Amino acid sequence: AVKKFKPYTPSRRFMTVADFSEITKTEPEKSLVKPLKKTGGRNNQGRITVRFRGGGHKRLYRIIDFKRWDKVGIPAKVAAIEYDPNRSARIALLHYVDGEKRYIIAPDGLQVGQQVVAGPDAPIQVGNALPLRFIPVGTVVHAVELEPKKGAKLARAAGTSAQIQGREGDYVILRLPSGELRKVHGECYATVGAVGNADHKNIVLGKAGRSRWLGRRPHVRGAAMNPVDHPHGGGEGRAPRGRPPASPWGWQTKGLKTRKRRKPSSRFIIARRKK
Amino acid sequence: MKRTWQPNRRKRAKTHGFRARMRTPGGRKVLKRRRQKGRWRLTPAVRK
RNA sequence: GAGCUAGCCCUGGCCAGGGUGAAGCUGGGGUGAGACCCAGUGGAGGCCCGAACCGGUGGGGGAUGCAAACCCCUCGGAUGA
RNA sequence: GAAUGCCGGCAUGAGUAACGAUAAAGAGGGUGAGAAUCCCUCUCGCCGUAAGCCCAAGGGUUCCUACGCAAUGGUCGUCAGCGUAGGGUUAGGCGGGACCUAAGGUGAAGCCGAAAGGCGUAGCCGAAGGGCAGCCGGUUAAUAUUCCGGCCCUUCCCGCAGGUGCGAUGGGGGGACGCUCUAGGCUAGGGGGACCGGAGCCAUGGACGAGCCCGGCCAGAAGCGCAGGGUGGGAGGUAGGCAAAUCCGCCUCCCAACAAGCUCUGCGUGGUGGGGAAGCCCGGGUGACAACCCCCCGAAGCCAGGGAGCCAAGAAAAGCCUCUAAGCACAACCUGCGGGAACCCGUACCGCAAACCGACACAGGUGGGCGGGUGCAAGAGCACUCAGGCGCGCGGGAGAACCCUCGCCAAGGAACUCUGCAAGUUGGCCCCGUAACUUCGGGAGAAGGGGUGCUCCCUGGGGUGAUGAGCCCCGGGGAGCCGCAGUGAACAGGCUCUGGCGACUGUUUACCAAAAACACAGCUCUCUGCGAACUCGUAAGAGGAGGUAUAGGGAGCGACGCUUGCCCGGUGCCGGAAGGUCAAGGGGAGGGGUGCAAGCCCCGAACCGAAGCCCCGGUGAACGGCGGCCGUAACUAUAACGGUCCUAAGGUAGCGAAAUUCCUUGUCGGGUAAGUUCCGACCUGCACGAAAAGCGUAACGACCGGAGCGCUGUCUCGGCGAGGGACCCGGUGAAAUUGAACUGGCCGUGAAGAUGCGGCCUACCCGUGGCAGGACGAAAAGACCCCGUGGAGCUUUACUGCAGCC
RNA sequence: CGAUGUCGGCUCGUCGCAUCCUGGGGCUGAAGAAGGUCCCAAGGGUUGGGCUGUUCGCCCAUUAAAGCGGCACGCGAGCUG
RNA sequence: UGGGAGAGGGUGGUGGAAUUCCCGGAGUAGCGGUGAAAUGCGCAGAUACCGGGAGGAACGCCGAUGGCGAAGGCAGCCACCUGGUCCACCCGUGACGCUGAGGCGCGAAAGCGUGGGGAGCAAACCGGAUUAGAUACCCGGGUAGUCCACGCCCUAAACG
RNA sequence: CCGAGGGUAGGGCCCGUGACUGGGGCGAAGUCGUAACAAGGUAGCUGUACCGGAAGGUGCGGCUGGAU
RNA sequence: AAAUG
RNA sequence: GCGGGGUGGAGCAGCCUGGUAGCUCGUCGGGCUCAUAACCCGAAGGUCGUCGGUUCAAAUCCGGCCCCCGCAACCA
Ligand SMILES: [K+]
Ligand SMILES: [Mg+2]
Ligand SMILES: [Mg+2]
Ligand SMILES: [Mg+2]
Ligand SMILES: [Mg+2]
Ligand SMILES: [Mg+2]
Ligand SMILES: [Mg+2]
Ligand SMILES: [Mg+2]
Ligand SMILES: [Mg+2]
Ligand SMILES: [Mg+2]
Ligand SMILES: [Mg+2]
Ligand SMILES: [Mg+2]
Ligand SMILES: [Mg+2]
Ligand SMILES: [Mg+2]
Ligand SMILES: [Mg+2]
Ligand SMILES: [Mg+2]
Ligand SMILES: [Mg+2]
Ligand SMILES: [Mg+2]
Ligand SMILES: [Mg+2]
Ligand SMILES: [Mg+2]
Ligand SMILES: [Mg+2]
Ligand SMILES: [Mg+2]
Ligand SMILES: [Mg+2]
Ligand SMILES: [Mg+2]
Ligand SMILES: [Mg+2]
Ligand SMILES: [Mg+2]
Ligand SMILES: [Mg+2]
Ligand SMILES: [Mg+2]
Ligand SMILES: [Mg+2]
Ligand SMILES: [Mg+2]
Ligand SMILES: [Mg+2]
Ligand SMILES: [Mg+2]
Ligand SMILES: [Mg+2]
Ligand SMILES: [Mg+2]
Ligand SMILES: [Mg+2]
Ligand SMILES: [Mg+2]
Ligand SMILES: [Mg+2]
Ligand SMILES: [Mg+2]
Ligand SMILES: [Mg+2]
Ligand SMILES: [Mg+2]
Ligand SMILES: [Mg+2]
Ligand SMILES: [Mg+2]
Ligand SMILES: [Mg+2]
Ligand SMILES: [Mg+2]
Ligand SMILES: [Mg+2]
Ligand SMILES: [Mg+2]
Ligand SMILES: [Mg+2]
Ligand SMILES: [Mg+2]
Ligand SMILES: [Mg+2]
Ligand SMILES: [Mg+2]
Ligand SMILES: [Mg+2]
Ligand SMILES: [Mg+2]
Ligand SMILES: [Mg+2]
Ligand SMILES: [Mg+2]
Ligand SMILES: [Mg+2]
Ligand SMILES: [Mg+2]
Ligand SMILES: [Mg+2]
Ligand SMILES: [Mg+2]
Ligand SMILES: [Mg+2]
Ligand SMILES: [Mg+2]
Ligand SMILES: [Mg+2]
Ligand SMILES: [Mg+2]
Ligand SMILES: [Mg+2]
Ligand SMILES: [Mg+2]
Ligand SMILES: [Mg+2]
Ligand SMILES: [Mg+2]
Ligand SMILES: [Mg+2]
Ligand SMILES: [Mg+2]
Ligand SMILES: [Mg+2]
Ligand SMILES: [Mg+2]
Ligand SMILES: [Mg+2]
Ligand SMILES: [Mg+2]
Ligand SMILES: [Mg+2]
Ligand SMILES: [Mg+2]
Ligand SMILES: [Mg+2]
Ligand SMILES: [Mg+2]
Ligand SMILES: [Mg+2]
Ligand SMILES: [Mg+2]
Ligand SMILES: [Mg+2]
Ligand SMILES: [Mg+2]
Ligand SMILES: [Mg+2]
Ligand SMILES: [Mg+2]
Ligand SMILES: [Mg+2]
Ligand SMILES: [Mg+2]
Ligand SMILES: [Mg+2]
Ligand SMILES: [Mg+2]
Ligand SMILES: [Mg+2]
Ligand SMILES: [Mg+2]
Ligand SMILES: [Mg+2]
Ligand SMILES: [Mg+2]
Ligand SMILES: [Mg+2]
Ligand SMILES: [Mg+2]
Ligand SMILES: [Mg+2]
Ligand SMILES: [Mg+2]
Ligand SMILES: [Mg+2]
Ligand SMILES: [Mg+2]
Ligand SMILES: [Mg+2]
Ligand SMILES: [Mg+2]
Ligand SMILES: [Mg+2]
Ligand SMILES: [Mg+2]
Ligand SMILES: [Mg+2]
Ligand SMILES: [Mg+2]
Ligand SMILES: [Mg+2]
Ligand SMILES: [Mg+2]
Ligand SMILES: [Mg+2]
Ligand SMILES: [Mg+2]
Ligand SMILES: [Mg+2]
Ligand SMILES: [Mg+2]
Ligand SMILES: [Mg+2]
Ligand SMILES: [Mg+2]
Ligand SMILES: [Mg+2]
Ligand SMILES: [Mg+2]
Ligand SMILES: [Mg+2]
Ligand SMILES: [Mg+2]
Ligand SMILES: [Mg+2]
Ligand SMILES: [Mg+2]
Ligand SMILES: [Mg+2]
Ligand SMILES: [Mg+2]
Ligand SMILES: [Mg+2]
Ligand SMILES: [Mg+2]
Ligand SMILES: [Mg+2]
Ligand SMILES: [Mg+2]
Ligand SMILES: [Mg+2]
Ligand SMILES: [Mg+2]
Ligand SMILES: [Mg+2]
Ligand SMILES: [Mg+2]
Ligand SMILES: [Mg+2]
Ligand SMILES: [Mg+2]
Ligand SMILES: [Mg+2]
Ligand SMILES: [Mg+2]
Ligand SMILES: [Mg+2]
Ligand SMILES: [Mg+2]
Ligand SMILES: [Mg+2]
Ligand SMILES: [Mg+2]
Ligand SMILES: [Mg+2]
Ligand SMILES: [Mg+2]
Ligand SMILES: [Mg+2]
Ligand SMILES: [Mg+2]
Ligand SMILES: [Mg+2]
Ligand SMILES: [Mg+2]
Ligand SMILES: [Mg+2]
Ligand SMILES: [Mg+2]
Ligand SMILES: [Mg+2]
Ligand SMILES: [Mg+2]
Ligand SMILES: [Mg+2]
Ligand SMILES: [Mg+2]
Ligand SMILES: [Mg+2]
Ligand SMILES: [Mg+2]
Ligand SMILES: [Mg+2]
Ligand SMILES: [Mg+2]
Ligand SMILES: [Mg+2]
Ligand SMILES: [Mg+2]
Ligand SMILES: [Mg+2]
Ligand SMILES: [Mg+2]
Ligand SMILES: [Mg+2]
Ligand SMILES: [Mg+2]
Ligand SMILES: [Mg+2]
Ligand SMILES: [Mg+2]
Ligand SMILES: [Mg+2]
Ligand SMILES: [Mg+2]
Ligand SMILES: [Mg+2]
Ligand SMILES: [Mg+2]
Ligand SMILES: [Mg+2]
Ligand SMILES: [Mg+2]
Ligand SMILES: [Mg+2]
Ligand SMILES: [Mg+2]
Ligand SMILES: [Mg+2]
Ligand SMILES: [Mg+2]
Ligand SMILES: [Mg+2]
Ligand SMILES: [Mg+2]
Ligand SMILES: [Mg+2]
Ligand SMILES: [Mg+2]
Ligand SMILES: [Mg+2]
Ligand SMILES: [Mg+2]
Ligand SMILES: [Mg+2]
Ligand SMILES: [Mg+2]
Ligand SMILES: [Mg+2]
Ligand SMILES: [Mg+2]
Ligand SMILES: [Mg+2]
Ligand SMILES: [Mg+2]
Ligand SMILES: [Mg+2]
Ligand SMILES: [Mg+2]
Ligand SMILES: [Mg+2]
Ligand SMILES: [Mg+2]
Ligand SMILES: [Mg+2]
Ligand SMILES: [Mg+2]
Ligand SMILES: [Mg+2]
Ligand SMILES: [Mg+2]
Ligand SMILES: [Mg+2]
Ligand SMILES: [Mg+2]
Ligand SMILES: [Mg+2]
Ligand SMILES: [Mg+2]
Ligand SMILES: [Mg+2]
Ligand SMILES: [Mg+2]
Ligand SMILES: [Mg+2]
Ligand SMILES: [Mg+2]
Ligand SMILES: [Mg+2]
Ligand SMILES: [Mg+2]
Ligand SMILES: [Mg+2]
Ligand SMILES: [Mg+2]
Ligand SMILES: [Mg+2]
Ligand SMILES: [Mg+2]
Ligand SMILES: [Mg+2]
Ligand SMILES: [Mg+2]
Ligand SMILES: [Mg+2]
Ligand SMILES: [Mg+2]
Ligand SMILES: [Mg+2]
Ligand SMILES: [Mg+2]
Ligand SMILES: [Mg+2]
Ligand SMILES: [Mg+2]
Ligand SMILES: [Mg+2]
Ligand SMILES: [Mg+2]
Ligand SMILES: [Mg+2]
Ligand SMILES: [Mg+2]
Ligand SMILES: [Mg+2]
Ligand SMILES: [Mg+2]
Ligand SMILES: [Mg+2]
Ligand SMILES: [Mg+2]
Ligand SMILES: [Mg+2]
Ligand SMILES: [Mg+2]
Ligand SMILES: [Mg+2]
Ligand SMILES: [Mg+2]
Ligand SMILES: [Mg+2]
Ligand SMILES: [Mg+2]
Ligand SMILES: [Mg+2]
Ligand SMILES: [Mg+2]
Ligand SMILES: [Mg+2]
Ligand SMILES: [Mg+2]
Ligand SMILES: [Mg+2]
Ligand SMILES: [Mg+2]
């Protein structure tokens, strides 16, 4: 439930914030944080390879458990729900009866105090992790592996989910957040429920400085540049595109598809995305 | 105003120094070339 | 060649004083319960005035200069991109 | 003899400009061959959030002493950061290393690349971050947390005693963290004292005083006291912390809970050891047996790893503690005490500057800490001033024009001008009061006004303390006094109305543009299913992201409000197992060369045969496009209406002489005495128009228009005054430029603008202050233009390639 | 073209006369007054403001009158911009 | 007190018919549509038929001249939460009543905001016809919207 | 001290007037169509929404004050 | 399909 | 200066490729209707802006002139 401000500065007029009302613990688990090496969008050559990055708040990286089939049958308790600055979802602290502590991304409805479990035998309950083949058709699910034992790759952003649509051989059929219909292997793990913090989309940044806090540096339009810089550069006064609208590198950017044709995973996609 | 020369011994030794020169085909050519010319100093002097 | 300059990374440092008085909280009124209203408290903000600091708006000077961009008056920002 | 030739030398401009901040000087006495300039004293002025003091960087002997003045020093020089010589930098505790990690760098394993080389986990390197043991005073010409004195402390080695399952590169805990706000108690620092110590002082009308002037501390082990930080104790179970574990994690039980206890800091006290003024007498000595006390103010610093709130969610590693593993338990480790041991480098001096960066002893630039007092509401602002430091390395005169910086001005008051440019005005604080409009925050310091000093009387609350005295902080009321004037000096908004553009705070052409440009939250299209797309790279490898469609890339638009129409013929992009074309390859009808011949060799039709293109569709917040001619209504005009041609379709709403309107100063209205600008309208829009967005919009703007009030030297129209120059004298002494020169006016002439030719006229020789009409004055081999089969950046459906992709 | 800076303003003038005014005239469809028109005359004079960068022009209020031209469309080693 | 009938309201869940789309099969020269046509769809394999899948919206028969609510309005089925109302007994309180300027709440559709959803339908819009014209009626398409959540709007032939 | 009033500054209500602009009323006869009254030749009216030279059209929902 | 006086 | 154009009453074909003027609308006559419109039947109307040339022959091809649209008028 996003929160509004009163117009006591120009920027506060539309600035919104998260309510943070699911968070129960406001410092991370020391054994589970490690330094996040900021990149600036620069690679090992020192070159900007992703433009307009840098200058955001310092962040510790909270280690996340994207396997969960690591500890089959060993139940855990949800000890807290915590802020994670490296992702849109909240993260949940798990206290395994093992005595082991791990983080997972926090599904919608997860309550501090309940218990979660992973495995083929796990009840179909919010927060439990099962192989895709043991989850009933129709279930809304998240943090889905894309290949057996390779780690949760799908549906991890705040409010997202995938829905199990049917089965076919060793493979189940999922509707991804994009609306794509893909075949994923049945032994791939997933977690009953949708990711929480669905109100994330409705946050109004509010002013320029907020983007700067997020490590987002000002983006400048091709149309504002010179021909040395960009296909849209130059012209006397303002100018329309004057050609098919293009990236800085010349490739068309309104409609031109870019997935590889002969990509092997094509055999397992049923329908390109929606809308 | 602030001018271009802002001396800094650590910078000078790291950038132009003997060991920076020897680490690199171009730098070893500088040394070979200043020897062949007979330079008294092969590398900028800096106190450390 | 990035000891100038541009961006980023790591680690430190700095921002006199004064003003405005958001949320929340407490109390009071209110109502079936509410919303909400009042007062007190509170101390938010690319908020306000103004040094340091960072600037460089207008004018005057300077013009084989004090200076290959400087001086004076004035003026912008000054918890933040 | 010429090349704006090259190198050198020497001229001219010229005894000219200048001698580097307008903070400022004067005199006496010394020294010496010589003194405005060196030394000393007195007087004067300047800085004092510095122009004083302390660190770091950079510099590298510049430090101190003696002896010098050729050159260096913008003059001088006996002086100096200059010349010669001698001296000077002392550490277990300060800084760095023999400790740790950060980005980054390097790099056993490993990967990649024609060579050179590029990567890469661990590891290693890497600091102004973590960690770690010294405080106060004395001493030298020059060093001092370094030497000395006092009082403290660390590590290593050996030993003694006591204690314990000892033992690590392994496990674990801790180290360990943001921004804003902030409590309690302290300290640093400061103010006052009728109290304490002190050489003295009584002036000039008064005061011998509860007078003036000066000073009234610093460090400190244990212990103690005050204030804080940190921390639960026990037992049982145990599958997790990549072996083990009694540790840690998890579960249960019992006790304990603002505590206490234990532990660790800060502050106070504390054996002890130090310091100690003015004044006076030559850095010293005396003062002095110096005194060393009370009250108040009080940090941003300390206790600290304190507390609260917030979102953008805030290093690592070692030291250290705990756990066990091989091992070992004669060892080994812990604790206490003792003896011994404790290496390398820096240390002078400048350090907002004459010693650093700017060619200079250069009005510029340079990070951190201290930065006193009073008054002005506060403050690091402003004036003065302390400690301390300076008067800026040419001076002396004169008192012109003109220039700069400054002060004042009769009457008028923007009449100045492109423009109120510039300069006035206003100005802090307290109180009264404050409009359209609005997104209800604001607009707002709106506007506009009143108050402001000093004296006396009365009195309310707060801090410290004691509930009081004193001190300190906020106020309240009454009566008075003086001046032209009470924020009496200094620092400190002129205001309103109305358009354009941009929502806003931000950003930019370092050094002619700060804007309406860029950015911006926000909106839409589009790509991307993760070994993502995209980007960098030959590659490996990276970024994306230790992210996963509520995410990432690309593009346009640019808060918000109300909106964003019609055209898919062309180009683009998306979709389309048909068809047409289509290269290599397959196929091999049928031909050819050669050989006596088996053969060897060549050409080769149909037919099969990708993407691409053709073809069929879709698609506009994809590139883009959104008509012409003729007529028609109460006999005016105009045209709701009609005809016809063309197109893919013919511009919708809204707006409009506009940042767009050519004709144009359109026309009408407003404002003015007068209005090419401005504002409001009209609509024949040369040539608005809907995300290269359309029309609005409160608030915002060193943006660009228009107007008014206030006030002014902007002006009528100029006058006077100040200082720094200009001028004269002494010192030092440039520059561009320069064919040579014995270098006048007119009217002609001349390559068409003549000091230089002709004719006339005028004119004794040489300077100084001034002014700029000429010397087609100087500067720069015109930057406009053309020329060159000269160059370079940029574009595309120019040509031809290449990467990349299919 | 190995450089002759370019509109307007300001400042400072100076010259020409095809004379705007003032002075002297002739003709008049000159009653007077006031004009018209031509002749002579360059001595002096020839205003302040609104608009626009403007020159020019229009306009306001006056005037004896509100002249026109040249001087590198006079004048940037004089200023403005 | 004990009973009753009902699409009264709210939440969650769930069932089948049909339309559309997609994949597979089988199959060929038309389908669709109208007053008649054309646009449109279809040999690139449509329509008609069979199997499978995805998804949205509305609930046939019962059904009525019926029921419920103050009105707007409420219809598959299930469960939960909840309002109104009638009846019998004649038990309890003893006028505690009626109305109601203001106020407060509710209030079809369309409409608006921020999300989501989107099968059918369909303003706008396009195309085919008709017509003198046809910015209509009819036909082929088709965007908001219709649906859900939350918040607004507060209208009506909101009528008996 | 109060004080008629004068003055400066900022507000509120009312009246008159204003380039132009909005629709309204009235004046017999023009131009364009034919929306309504009959099933008015698409039943009408309706609140709303979008559109169009004009009346009007269409969508959603409502009413009968609808014919047969 | 079929407008008007 | 460059490009296009002028043909019954209106708007358009024919021109390129010489012989042949055509389409819609309007105008006139007649129907239908009570009447008008619409609708149906039949008709008339252009010597092709103009003058000159080439040709057997010119709307057509080549010139001159007039007239109407459109583009251009830049460095200065
Ligand atoms: K040019
Ligand atoms: Mg808000
Ligand atoms: Mg609000
Ligand atoms: Mg939350
Ligand atoms: Mg760690
Ligand atoms: Mg990285
Ligand atoms: Mg690297
Ligand atoms: Mg990028
Ligand atoms: Mg970047
Ligand atoms: Mg993220
Ligand atoms: Mg989170
Ligand atoms: Mg799979
Ligand atoms: Mg968003
Ligand atoms: Mg961030
Ligand atoms: Mg941008
Ligand atoms: Mg541009
Ligand atoms: Mg540009
Ligand atoms: Mg470039
Ligand atoms: Mg290029
Ligand atoms: Mg390009
Ligand atoms: Mg372009
Ligand atoms: Mg441009
Ligand atoms: Mg343009
Ligand atoms: Mg541009
Ligand atoms: Mg274009
Ligand atoms: Mg392009
Ligand atoms: Mg897809
Ligand atoms: Mg600089
Ligand atoms: Mg530097
Ligand atoms: Mg260094
Ligand atoms: Mg250094
Ligand atoms: Mg360095
Ligand atoms: Mg550096
Ligand atoms: Mg290097
Ligand atoms: Mg080196
Ligand atoms: Mg080599
Ligand atoms: Mg040598
Ligand atoms: Mg070298
Ligand atoms: Mg640098
Ligand atoms: Mg600040
Ligand atoms: Mg601070
Ligand atoms: Mg205040
Ligand atoms: Mg308050
Ligand atoms: Mg609170
Ligand atoms: Mg601010
Ligand atoms: Mg203020
Ligand atoms: Mg000024
Ligand atoms: Mg200069
Ligand atoms: Mg100043
Ligand atoms: Mg400020
Ligand atoms: Mg010669
Ligand atoms: Mg030469
Ligand atoms: Mg030479
Ligand atoms: Mg020589
Ligand atoms: Mg020479
Ligand atoms: Mg010489
Ligand atoms: Mg000379
Ligand atoms: Mg001279
Ligand atoms: Mg000079
Ligand atoms: Mg000088
Ligand atoms: Mg000065
Ligand atoms: Mg002097
Ligand atoms: Mg003297
Ligand atoms: Mg001497
Ligand atoms: Mg001297
Ligand atoms: Mg001398
Ligand atoms: Mg002197
Ligand atoms: Mg001071
Ligand atoms: Mg030096
Ligand atoms: Mg000398
Ligand atoms: Mg000398
Ligand atoms: Mg000598
Ligand atoms: Mg010298
Ligand atoms: Mg000098
Ligand atoms: Mg020394
Ligand atoms: Mg020591
Ligand atoms: Mg050693
Ligand atoms: Mg290679
Ligand atoms: Mg290193
Ligand atoms: Mg260190
Ligand atoms: Mg140390
Ligand atoms: Mg000595
Ligand atoms: Mg022990
Ligand atoms: Mg921590
Ligand atoms: Mg941490
Ligand atoms: Mg740190
Ligand atoms: Mg923060
Ligand atoms: Mg102390
Ligand atoms: Mg004080
Ligand atoms: Mg165990
Ligand atoms: Mg400490
Ligand atoms: Mg003493
Ligand atoms: Mg501090
Ligand atoms: Mg602390
Ligand atoms: Mg804290
Ligand atoms: Mg690390
Ligand atoms: Mg033994
Ligand atoms: Mg050693
Ligand atoms: Mg030293
Ligand atoms: Mg300075
Ligand atoms: Mg400093
Ligand atoms: Mg110095
Ligand atoms: Mg220099
Ligand atoms: Mg000097
Ligand atoms: Mg003092
Ligand atoms: Mg003050
Ligand atoms: Mg001086
Ligand atoms: Mg003189
Ligand atoms: Mg001065
Ligand atoms: Mg005056
Ligand atoms: Mg006045
Ligand atoms: Mg005035
Ligand atoms: Mg003016
Ligand atoms: Mg102006
Ligand atoms: Mg200007
Ligand atoms: Mg002032
Ligand atoms: Mg004042
Ligand atoms: Mg007003
Ligand atoms: Mg108001
Ligand atoms: Mg106003
Ligand atoms: Mg307004
Ligand atoms: Mg308001
Ligand atoms: Mg005021
Ligand atoms: Mg006084
Ligand atoms: Mg101010
Ligand atoms: Mg802008
Ligand atoms: Mg702006
Ligand atoms: Mg706006
Ligand atoms: Mg700001
Ligand atoms: Mg610039
Ligand atoms: Mg520039
Ligand atoms: Mg430059
Ligand atoms: Mg600005
Ligand atoms: Mg820009
Ligand atoms: Mg903006
Ligand atoms: Mg938007
Ligand atoms: Mg979007
Ligand atoms: Mg690349
Ligand atoms: Mg990564
Ligand atoms: Mg922009
Ligand atoms: Mg509005
Ligand atoms: Mg198109
Ligand atoms: Mg197309
Ligand atoms: Mg097409
Ligand atoms: Mg175009
Ligand atoms: Mg086109
Ligand atoms: Mg007529
Ligand atoms: Mg008439
Ligand atoms: Mg419209
Ligand atoms: Mg107009
Ligand atoms: Mg406009
Ligand atoms: Mg225009
Ligand atoms: Mg115009
Ligand atoms: Mg014009
Ligand atoms: Mg006019
Ligand atoms: Mg007027
Ligand atoms: Mg007009
Ligand atoms: Mg565009
Ligand atoms: Mg444009
Ligand atoms: Mg601004
Ligand atoms: Mg501005
Ligand atoms: Mg004005
Ligand atoms: Mg005025
Ligand atoms: Mg003056
Ligand atoms: Mg003077
Ligand atoms: Mg003389
Ligand atoms: Mg001399
Ligand atoms: Mg000299
Ligand atoms: Mg000669
Ligand atoms: Mg001569
Ligand atoms: Mg001469
Ligand atoms: Mg002469
Ligand atoms: Mg001539
Ligand atoms: Mg001549
Ligand atoms: Mg002569
Ligand atoms: Mg001659
Ligand atoms: Mg001759
Ligand atoms: Mg001669
Ligand atoms: Mg002669
Ligand atoms: Mg003469
Ligand atoms: Mg002289
Ligand atoms: Mg002179
Ligand atoms: Mg001259
Ligand atoms: Mg000259
Ligand atoms: Mg010349
Ligand atoms: Mg000249
Ligand atoms: Mg040359
Ligand atoms: Mg040339
Ligand atoms: Mg040149
Ligand atoms: Mg030529
Ligand atoms: Mg050529
Ligand atoms: Mg040639
Ligand atoms: Mg060329
Ligand atoms: Mg690509
Ligand atoms: Mg020239
Ligand atoms: Mg020359
Ligand atoms: Mg020249
Ligand atoms: Mg007369
Ligand atoms: Mg005259
Ligand atoms: Mg004018
Ligand atoms: Mg002119
Ligand atoms: Mg004009
Ligand atoms: Mg007269
Ligand atoms: Mg003249
Ligand atoms: Mg000239
Ligand atoms: Mg001329
Ligand atoms: Mg001319
Ligand atoms: Mg001139
Ligand atoms: Mg000039
Ligand atoms: Mg000029
Ligand atoms: Mg000149
Ligand atoms: Mg000249
Ligand atoms: Mg077919
Ligand atoms: Mg076929
Ligand atoms: Mg669907
Ligand atoms: Mg009874
Ligand atoms: Mg409603
Ligand atoms: Mg018809
Ligand atoms: Mg909508
Ligand atoms: Mg009076
Ligand atoms: Mg009708
Ligand atoms: Mg009808
Ligand atoms: Mg009809
Ligand atoms: Mg319609
Ligand atoms: Mg019909
Ligand atoms: Mg009619
Ligand atoms: Mg035709
Ligand atoms: Mg033709
Ligand atoms: Mg023919
Ligand atoms: Mg050009």
